[PDB]
Amino acid sequence: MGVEIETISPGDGRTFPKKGQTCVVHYTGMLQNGKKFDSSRDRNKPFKFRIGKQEVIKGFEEGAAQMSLGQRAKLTCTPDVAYGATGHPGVIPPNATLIFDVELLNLE
Amino acid sequence: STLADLLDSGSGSGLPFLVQRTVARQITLLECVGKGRYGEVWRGSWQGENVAVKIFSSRDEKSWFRETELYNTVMLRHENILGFIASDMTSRSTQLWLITHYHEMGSLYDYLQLTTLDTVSCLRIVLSIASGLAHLHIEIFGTQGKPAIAHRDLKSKNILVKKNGQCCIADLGLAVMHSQSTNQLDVPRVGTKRYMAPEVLDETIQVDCFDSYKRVDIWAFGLVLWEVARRMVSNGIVEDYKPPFYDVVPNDPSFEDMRKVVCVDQQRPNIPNRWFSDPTLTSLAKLMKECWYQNPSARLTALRIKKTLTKID
Repeated sequence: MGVEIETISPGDGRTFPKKGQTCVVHYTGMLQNGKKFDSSRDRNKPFKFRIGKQEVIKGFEEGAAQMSLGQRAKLTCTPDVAYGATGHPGVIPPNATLIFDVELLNLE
Repeated sequence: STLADLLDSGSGSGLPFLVQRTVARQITLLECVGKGRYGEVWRGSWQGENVAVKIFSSRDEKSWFRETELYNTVMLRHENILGFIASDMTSRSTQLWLITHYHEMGSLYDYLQLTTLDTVSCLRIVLSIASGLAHLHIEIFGTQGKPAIAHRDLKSKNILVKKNGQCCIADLGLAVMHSQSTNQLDVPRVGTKRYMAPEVLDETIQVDCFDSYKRVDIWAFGLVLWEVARRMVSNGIVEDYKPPFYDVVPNDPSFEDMRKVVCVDQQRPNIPNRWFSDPTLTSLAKLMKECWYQNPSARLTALRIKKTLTKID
């Protein structure tokens, strides 16, 4: 599925994101070489996206949907569930696998 | 709540990178306000506020790429450079979106067509364009800095009129960047033909010399200056809107058309006699002429034009 999840610290092991819920996360995104490209932590502002509304790359949502409330985890996303062959100009190169350190802060 | 809040820490000009997708998918397209070979520009809405969405034709994928890259790698916020919000790819074949501040007055080209200008507005327009172009052209070092940028397709259609009476420069898809991380310039005759400097038309430009590209922009800016000054009233008199070289080339001119006018015949737009009875238009005519020297090295810098326009005002 191009999304591998490596737990860093557990969540409540009970509350997982459901359709239509707003996921509230902190994330730090890096390329495979470790270079950081985006970080909600650096801006001190949590990122929010609605489950099932396609408001984030497929890999990120798929990984988050497997996390329970309060969990923190490393999501590795292959290009086919991220930005593909084009990438995102000036940020993500072609065929990039991306690593996100994600914390699921809340579900609203 | 508002897009301004979301914009109010890191790098690039617009929304945080992952947030660009989120906002782009939350946008509703309302009406097409522009259509061309570039693709389309639409008015759209995000949570009840207007934004502009440029949807690129597949012929222009490379401009989307370059413009997106520039805005995402350079901090390019400035009153007179079109404000970038986000870029997104969306399968709808994949569509390429560039999302920006919406300006309901449209382009300077359209505005000049059925409006004439008082002195205040003429000066505000041309000063604002100069301010934007100087900001593009100048390299700023340090953590709050930017590389120098040359636009390469400056014209009245690629400038938008803002409600406060200033303009902003848009359409950075052909632009080139110059920094200290100086490899070769990443790029010959790419722009709009009617606005091409002699050295573009005869291909004498040294393609690895950034300065040379700035001087090409200055030629085109002189032409924009002329377009605008024609529409300023003096002593009850004004000229109709015309594009540069309207009297000697056809619509959609060829390279050969332009080369013959600009290089071989050394022609320049004519200054109407009525301008010499007005101190502002007299100063603008002088300024124009100093953007149109055949020798690029003699042309004024954007910053010099800005400072001069600041003293006429």
